[PDB]
This record gives sequence, structure tokens and C-alpha cells, in this order.
Amino acid sequence: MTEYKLVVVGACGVGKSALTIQLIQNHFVDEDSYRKQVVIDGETSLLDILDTAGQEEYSAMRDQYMRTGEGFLLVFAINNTKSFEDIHHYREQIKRVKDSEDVPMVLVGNKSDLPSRTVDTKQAQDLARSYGIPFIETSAKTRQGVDDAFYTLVREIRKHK
Ligand SMILES: Nc1nc2c(ncn2[C@@H]2O[C@H](COP(=O)(O)OP(=O)(O)O)[C@@H](O)[C@H]2O)c(=O)[nH]1
Repeated sequence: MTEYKLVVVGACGVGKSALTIQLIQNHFVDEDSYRKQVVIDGETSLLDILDTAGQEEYSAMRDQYMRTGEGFLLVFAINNTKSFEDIHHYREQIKRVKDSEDVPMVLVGNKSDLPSRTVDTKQAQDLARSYGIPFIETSAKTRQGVDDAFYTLVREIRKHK
């Protein structure tokens, strides 16, 4: 059976855990590791997912997951300008550890249900275009875009392989 090791990166509080919980456990209420078998485009695969902001106690496990991670969600929140500004740092860190320029990634703008917005959709679209990766707007609360974000990433991993 095909396994995909996924890593969800981004600033603290952007909703990495919430997105992963919604995907895996199908709920939201207002664990950093998750493991579930799903079916994506008719292919069964086990998703092994780590949520990380880079500042956790288990750095050794982080570096491992970064090296073995096959695909990365780069998550910011639409109401957190700093988290959007942090994205370039995260992508640069991934490129460094993978020692590669072609790493599957998706840019995720979370908390799309909230009326406070400080990051324009255009800004995020423009950034994703520059990186050559998809941008997906999500809400862990409403489930908007959640499957699409993770499944698009899995599709990016297949394209890479
Ligand atoms: N309204 C709303 N709140 C969210 C969303 N995603 C996460 N949250 C809330 O944002 C806070 C931080 O989420 P969390 O998953 O712990 O962020 P993490 O540090 O990136 O893992 C929590 O209070 C969540 O309930 C979302 O899409 N919409």
C-alpha cells in the first residue's frame, strides 16, 4: 500500500492542527501527529502527517520528518499578516533540508471563514505563482477547501514521482 508522509508547516496558531483534525477526525472545536488510510482518486493510501511550526521540543523528530516528508502544506491565516510573511522562511527551510528545488508544496490560506482579513487573496495567489505551487483557501471550521488542500498535495507528490 502507498504511504504519503505529509508535513504541515506554518506559524503557531494558523490552524495546522485544526486542519489536520478536520481531515482525519472530521470535527472542529474552537496531537501533532496523525495517521489514517483514505482513498484519493481511487487509490488507497495511508497519510502520515506531522504538524510543526519548527519550534517544538522534539527537533530531532522534526528534522527527520522534514527529510522524509514527501509533501508540505505551507499554512498561513488570512487574519495574520506575520504568518503570511513567515511562509518564505518555511519554504526556504524545506528546500535546504531536502537539498532540492522540486519539492511538492501547496500554499494554504486558512481561517477563510473569518471576516477579519489582512492578507489579500491576490497576494497569496501571486506568491504561489512565483513558487509554482497551488494556492488553496481553507477553513478548518467550515471544512472549506480542507480535502482539496491535502488531496491536491497528494496529487503533487504523484506528479513528482
Ligand atoms: N475561525 C477559525 N478558527 C480556526 C481555524 N483554524 C484554526 N482555528 C482556531 O485557531 C486557533 C489555533 O488553531 P491551531 O490548530 O491550534 O493552530 P496551530 O498552532 O497552527 O496548530 C484555535 O483556537 C483554532 O480553533 C479556522 O479555519 N477558522
